[PDB]
Formats: sequence, C-alpha cells, structure tokens
Amino acid sequence: VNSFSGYLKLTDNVYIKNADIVEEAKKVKPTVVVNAANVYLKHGGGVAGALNKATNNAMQVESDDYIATNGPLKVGGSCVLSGHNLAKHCLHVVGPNVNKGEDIQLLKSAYENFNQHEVLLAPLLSAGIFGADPIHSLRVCVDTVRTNVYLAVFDKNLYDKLVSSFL
Ligand SMILES: Nc1nc2[nH]c(=O)cnc2c(=O)[nH]1
Repeated sequence: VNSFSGYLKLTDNVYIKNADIVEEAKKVKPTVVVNAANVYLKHGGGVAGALNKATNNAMQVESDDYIATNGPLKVGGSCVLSGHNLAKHCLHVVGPNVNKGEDIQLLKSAYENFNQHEVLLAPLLSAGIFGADPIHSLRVCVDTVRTNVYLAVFDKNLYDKLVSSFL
C-alpha cells in the first residue's frame, strides 16, 4: 500500500489523476517526483518552472551547480537531485522537445529512466510546452515503464481525453 489517492488505474503499474503535480508532491512527499527537465536544467516554465518556484528557486541553485560540474544532460537522459520540500528525490528527465526539432523516438529512452525507481510521481514526458501529443506520451509510458508510476495531468480537459481514448 502507498499514500497516493484518487488515481484511476490504467494498467498493472500505471495510474493517472487530474492534479497539479506541485500540490500532489506537497501532499504525498513521494520518494521520487519526476521533473520535465531540459538538458541545461533551466527550470523556466511548464512543469519545471512550477516545481522550481515551489522550492523557492533552491532546485535551480542545485541544478546550476550540477551543470557547472557535469555539463548538460542528454536528450532521453536523467539525473537524480534533491526533492527539496516536494519529495525525497527529484528525477530530472529530458524528453525530446518537438518545438526544438528533437527525435520523438527518444521519448521511449526518456521513460526508461523511470524503471530505476520502484515508485514515482510524474508528468507525461514531452507533453505541454515540449510539443508532443500527450496521447502518444501516455502510450509510450504504459509500454515502457514497468515500475509503479502515478501520473499527474494538470489540464482537466486533457485528463478526460487521455482516459476516454486509452486502449
Ligand atoms: N501535472 C502537471 N502539473 C503542472 N503544474 C503546473 O503548475 C504547471 N504545469 C504542470 C504540468 O504540466 N503538469
């Protein structure tokens, strides 16, 4: 048993809810929250900007030190950093950004990072301002992630479309 509440079960391991991932993280304090990161860990907008704002910019300060030491992530890659006030850990995962012309085939590689963690609170990778079709992102998630993933979908309209179109 875990602390996640109000989710619809899609598969053996994937669950979904209409929720603001920031408010969900604050309530649950999951072991792992996933950030929709870019390779520079510049948390300006979308999910990343919202998570970072909720940490009072401490996520950005930590991220800047990580990049100064290690250089940028790969598209499809990830790093584990602090979860600050939101979670034990934040898994920063870089899905391809369609609005930058990145290969959508990298979305599967991005979701493979989730398999290193038994349970995660996550957004749909490459959705929102990353430009991919969220229906596609949910299909890749279900067909790639084998660990237990709790998906938070901010937009109620999109949530209802994801559920009602799910195969
Ligand atoms: N689940 C989810 N929650 C959010 N909350 C925000 O404040 C901004 N963006 C998102 C998002 O893209 N997904």
